[PDB]
Amino acid sequence: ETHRVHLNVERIRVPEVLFQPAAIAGVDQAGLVEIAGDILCQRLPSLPGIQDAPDAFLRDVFLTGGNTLFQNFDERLRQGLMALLPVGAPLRVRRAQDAILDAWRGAAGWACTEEAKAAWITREEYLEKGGEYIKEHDLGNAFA
Amino acid sequence: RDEPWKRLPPPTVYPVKEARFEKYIPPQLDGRERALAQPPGQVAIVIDNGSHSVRAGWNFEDKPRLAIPPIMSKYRDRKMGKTFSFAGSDCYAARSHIRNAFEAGTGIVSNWDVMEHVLDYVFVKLGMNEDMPIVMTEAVANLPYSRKSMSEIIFECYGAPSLVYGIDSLFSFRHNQGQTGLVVSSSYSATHVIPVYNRKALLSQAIRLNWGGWHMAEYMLKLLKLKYYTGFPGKLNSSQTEHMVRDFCYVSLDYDRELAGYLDWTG
Amino acid sequence: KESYSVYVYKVLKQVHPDTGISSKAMGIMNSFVNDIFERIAGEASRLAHYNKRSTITSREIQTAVRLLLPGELAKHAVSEGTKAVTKYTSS
Amino acid sequence: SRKESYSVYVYKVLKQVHPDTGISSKAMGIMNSFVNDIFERIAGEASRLAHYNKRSTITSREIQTAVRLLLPGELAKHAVSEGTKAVTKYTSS
Amino acid sequence: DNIQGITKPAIRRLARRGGVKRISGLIYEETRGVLKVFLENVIRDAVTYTEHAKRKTVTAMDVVYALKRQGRTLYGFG
Amino acid sequence: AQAAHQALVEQLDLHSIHKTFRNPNWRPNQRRNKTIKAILGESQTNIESAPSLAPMKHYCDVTGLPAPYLDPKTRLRYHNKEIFAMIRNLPQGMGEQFLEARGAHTVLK
Amino acid sequence: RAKAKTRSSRAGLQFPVGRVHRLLRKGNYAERVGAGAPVYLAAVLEYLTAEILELAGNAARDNKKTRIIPRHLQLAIRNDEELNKLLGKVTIAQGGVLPNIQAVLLPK
Amino acid sequence: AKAKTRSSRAGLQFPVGRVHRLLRKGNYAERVGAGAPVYLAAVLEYLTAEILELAGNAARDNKKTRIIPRHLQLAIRNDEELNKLLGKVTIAQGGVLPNIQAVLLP
Ligand SMILES: Nc1ncnc2c1ncn2[C@@H]1O[C@H](COP(=O)(O)OP(=O)(O)OP(=O)(O)O)[C@@H](O)[C@H]1O
Repeated sequence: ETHRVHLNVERIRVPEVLFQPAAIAGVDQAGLVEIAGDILCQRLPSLPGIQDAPDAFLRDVFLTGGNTLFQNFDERLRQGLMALLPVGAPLRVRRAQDAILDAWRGAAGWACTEEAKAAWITREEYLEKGGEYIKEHDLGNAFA
Repeated sequence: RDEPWKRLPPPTVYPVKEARFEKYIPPQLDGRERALAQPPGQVAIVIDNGSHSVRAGWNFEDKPRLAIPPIMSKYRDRKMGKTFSFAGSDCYAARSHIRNAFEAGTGIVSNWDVMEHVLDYVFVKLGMNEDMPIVMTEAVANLPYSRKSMSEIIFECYGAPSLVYGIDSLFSFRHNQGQTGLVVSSSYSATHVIPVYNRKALLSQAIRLNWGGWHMAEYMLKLLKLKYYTGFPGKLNSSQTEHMVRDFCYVSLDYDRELAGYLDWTG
Repeated sequence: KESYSVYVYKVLKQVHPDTGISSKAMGIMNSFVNDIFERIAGEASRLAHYNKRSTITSREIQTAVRLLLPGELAKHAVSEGTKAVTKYTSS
Repeated sequence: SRKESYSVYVYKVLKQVHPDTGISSKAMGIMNSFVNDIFERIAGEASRLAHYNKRSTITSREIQTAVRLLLPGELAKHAVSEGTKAVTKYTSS
Repeated sequence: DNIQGITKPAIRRLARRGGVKRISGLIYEETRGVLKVFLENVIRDAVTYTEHAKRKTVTAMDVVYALKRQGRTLYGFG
Repeated sequence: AQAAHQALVEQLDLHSIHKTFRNPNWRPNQRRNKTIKAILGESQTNIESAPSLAPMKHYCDVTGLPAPYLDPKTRLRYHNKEIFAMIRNLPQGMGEQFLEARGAHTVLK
Repeated sequence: RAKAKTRSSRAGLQFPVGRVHRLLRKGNYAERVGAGAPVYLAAVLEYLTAEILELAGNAARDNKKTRIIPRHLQLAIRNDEELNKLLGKVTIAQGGVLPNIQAVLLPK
Repeated sequence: AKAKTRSSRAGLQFPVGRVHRLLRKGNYAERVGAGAPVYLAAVLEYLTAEILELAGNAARDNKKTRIIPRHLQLAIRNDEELNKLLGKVTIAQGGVLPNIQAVLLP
């Protein structure tokens, strides 16, 4: 009886820090809903070179990572984006199929294609170009 | 009044699921025999360098072969007179001199003496008795010194034909057959939001939140340390709080109404 | 010929604004100040030498205050000191 | 590890005053404690004397005065005598 | 409870060592109270030194310092 | 009895298997295993984290209930008078740990 | 040079953090003294001063006087459990004693 | 040249060098004068000798060659000047002086 831990509020207080970080745990950053709204509504319409900021990026917002398999996580993000976006946007939030294992399968399917063959770094390229050499692929980071 | 706990049912209790070991040592050599049978250019070893679980396998399959934490541990026994060093899941979490390859709280590798032995365990348990290409994951906007040190360990220590770095969430995007969207990926170290426009990541404006599953575990440990205030007779590890979070936490839909009437007696 | 008079006066006119204090009483209060100073400083020095440190940090002063002053006195003193050091750091 | 003590010198003095007598480790601990304690007392009072009279040096004269304040009665006179002998031998050599 | 481990016989012996011929039955509980107050004062200081030193173990030195702080210098330890 | 555990310790080992592919010419450098502060000091990317500016709903930090008012002595958000009682008689050294769990402890230096 | 802000103020204090620092440093308590130490010690000295002077003014009002004197300081230092424990072996000049007559000596 | 210890130069068994170090490194003063450790070593040696002499006598009286804590207690409490110097001091395993108050005897 003494060796028992009861959980009441910790069920809904701990996975809530993703949405209200500055109040529950004091991390002085923004919530997930507010970051998604900042990107969808204030940066992407102001970026030249793309056609439709709400009509394209809202077609597929899906959730990938391991810290996602909580009950009712996509619905919270959908209600937040529904509160932020204009009325009539075809919002459809879904998730990946194998959330903790698709990060491996995507690089498994990518590994032996022509873009990957055009993005490798061989040994003599490491001997010549140096150490911090970046083949600019559309998935990797920015070249330097 | 005896009513509020007279007809109350007996409790349904759940035990502790601590991340222990598991009784398996496979020296799997049946993958190299299939890898040497394929034509060249279509054989590569893919390593997901995850902060919670480094995964590794061959590209022509669907499940990864090795899925281990970056835990290693080295010892010296004077009662036996021998130096031990095993790594991965073979550590039991009875002895623990555990240090991790990832820095606690950030998915940037800065403990290279651990990462070298982790990669050593990977290449041993895959089977290397002798030169395949390597596709390896990293974090978003990685520091250049970490990439330099990782490339130096790949070329100089082991000897590899080629390696290429990529972002694992974007690989899971490309496997999920998307073209243009908003990838939100909550990892073990940080939660990234990355806009992708026609199979191209717009990394000039992606934003990472500094919260993750490790922060879930540590904050859960702090709240169970401060809830049970007068002293709890029990070892409060971080990993058992992580397994509490994995199966006893859910994001509530309407938080400010659910929260204020949560600790009522009725129910 | 330096004395904590000035400061005793400023504190007095903060806590009982229209009340004065006599010259003899000022002497006694100054002696009080010197005595408490000495005791705390000395206990702090001892704690330092005992822990093989060569510096009297805020943490030495805190522990000295907790050893010297009784009960509520100790608690309130710790509080005030902590508040002061915090404000100093902020500025 | 390393832990220096006065046990050596205590033993030297014992074998001058009573050559047939020994000393137990517990008694040696007490004697080690005693030497430390009275060192701290005399050095401490000499420190105060120096500070009071606005002096920065614990000279022989501070130690003498500290000894007169700290030790009772005949112990003061004898201690002051041996101290005066010691500094005389030292400075004359 | 544990204070009642300081038994009536134990207190008797201590009174005998102090030259006490006859002991009223009320002395035993008074002695326990007096002892508890003394130990609390010394242990409070000993823990205070222990905490300062960033240790979890109370040492003989912490007790000796606590006793010297309170004017009851103990020779034989340290 | 402990022979099975000893065999499990022996077979789970890296030095028991010879490294048939490690290059012995390579030598490790000492100046590794740094921190993020040190690596950022070397290069003076990863500054895309963004703060917020919005009203925050302040909850309790003893319990998880919504709490509307704090204290002068200890600066703790608290729900009602039971939690106020447990705040004003808690043993010392924990009233700072609640602000440590919430953040902005500001421990002395 | 930028304007000299007194540390007492930088601290929100009436007491002289400056002088306290001199006394700790020039006073051989140790080889090195932090800034924190002066600040904290000055604060603690102010607090106790405040308590004593407050109780003393309370006593002075109780006796309908405008001026704190030694007897007042004394009666203050003796009516508080905590100050009397802090100053339990201190004599205050011109302080006098607290009024006390045993019961057995009182008229019966 | 050959080293001559300040102890031997002063005619003392007690360590003048060690005492000098302890006076410097114990933060007692900014400066420690050359005569100070010689004087302090002389005094500590004297008082050491005085207690050990009386303790040796106490040991002899109990027909033992080893000074045990009991002998230090008997030595200290039977000399008025030691008992005034060490009045507030407790000695482990020392015991008490045999003393029954006059009115308790039959
Ligand atoms: N069934 C589940 N329910 C909830 N959470 C889970 C479940 N299974 C795993 N998790 C969480 O997923 C996390 C592991 O995520 P994962 O290992 O994919 O991140 P990662 O890819 O290593 O991160 P990074 O890319 O930063 O290295 C763990 O914190 C665990 O809490």
